[PDB]
Amino acid sequence: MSLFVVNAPGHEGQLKEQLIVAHKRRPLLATAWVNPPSVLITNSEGEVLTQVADPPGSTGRTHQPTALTWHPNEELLVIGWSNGEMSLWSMPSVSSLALGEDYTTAAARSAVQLIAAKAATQSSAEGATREHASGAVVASEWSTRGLYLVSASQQRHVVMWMLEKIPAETSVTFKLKPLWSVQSREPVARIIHVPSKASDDISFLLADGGTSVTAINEDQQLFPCVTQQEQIASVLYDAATRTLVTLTTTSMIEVYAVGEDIKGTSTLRRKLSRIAMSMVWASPGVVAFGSGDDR
Amino acid sequence: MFVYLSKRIAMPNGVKVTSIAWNDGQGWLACGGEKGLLKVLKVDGGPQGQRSGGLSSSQTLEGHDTTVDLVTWNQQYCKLTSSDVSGRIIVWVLHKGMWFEEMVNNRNSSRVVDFAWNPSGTKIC
Repeated sequence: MSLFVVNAPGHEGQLKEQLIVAHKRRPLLATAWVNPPSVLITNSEGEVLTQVADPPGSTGRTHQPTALTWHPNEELLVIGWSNGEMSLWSMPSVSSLALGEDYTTAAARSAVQLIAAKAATQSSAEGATREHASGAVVASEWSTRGLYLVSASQQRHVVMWMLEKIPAETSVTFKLKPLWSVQSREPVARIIHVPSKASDDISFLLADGGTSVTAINEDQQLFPCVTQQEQIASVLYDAATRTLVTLTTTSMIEVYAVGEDIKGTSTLRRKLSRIAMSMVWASPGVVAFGSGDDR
Repeated sequence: MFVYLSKRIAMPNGVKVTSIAWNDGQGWLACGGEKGLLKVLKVDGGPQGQRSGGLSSSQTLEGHDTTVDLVTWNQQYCKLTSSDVSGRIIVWVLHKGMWFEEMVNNRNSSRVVDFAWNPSGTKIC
């Protein structure tokens, strides 16, 4: 028998549904709030570490954090606001202190993590509103190795961002530099990545909520990967088997095998017999979903 | 003899390239561009680095107020040299893996059009 201890750290703002991001390996968690808009960064157990307000340089207007993403390896967060700006939240690394291995307890590690996150920095990427054309940053997504970033605005623009990890006197800082300016049909709902080898390549998929699932690679061209007769609801991707699943709003699912040029071939087509439909990977090769029903 | 494209690297801001020079001894490629863009990337010339796509280092240097016009290399001592439209010449020497300036000069007379090393890498014209 088990019980869930509950921590409910209140915030002055209003929580967002899909704006909660969790690091895969490091025990970190961040989520957005609006009116007053900010971001709350907390550890896995629920204790609040830090809160970050409006991006620097704001002229008295509080900006809503519209997208959040965690770096897959670094303890680094990227936040796309609603006024076109883009910010990077980075705390000094604990291992940079080169102290002893006496951190055998969770409380001491939490304390040193908190004191490291207290002196964290929110850096602004230059000209982000220029690349997003003064549009709210709808979505963002890091690469598998965390070297490339993809950002999608509400003005139907997709921008590629390069991450530069430069060393300094006391810590390691990060700079995000824009590279491309790609036009999309609609603002992109979800950005997914495809790895070259199952376990540094450019292979991303953009779903804008319409009838387009546009692939993108190093060719700097938004060539579609798979387009179906209906508006897409969501895409679910398996990186190891390179298996794509496209689900539509009319309870239709299709299974594609992604090739090297990001092209899918249908092999499993199925139909399912207000809450939007959700679909996640239950197991490798096994997909679980529910349509807001009891089953 | 065959040729085929096998990679592409975009400059930040989309700054147009005006000069490029690739080292032989270690592999430090160098690129330049307008608004004083100067970059030094490291590529592994071995076949293992070609299969694995080895780009270990990427450092954006600075010290030029305008377009980096000429980039040259010295392979006996791995010493880089760059120029500017404004009429300045900067030499760069590797300290512990990164790149730093060693000398900056400005003749304020004309625009440098070339410079090169001998096979021994002992004299620059």
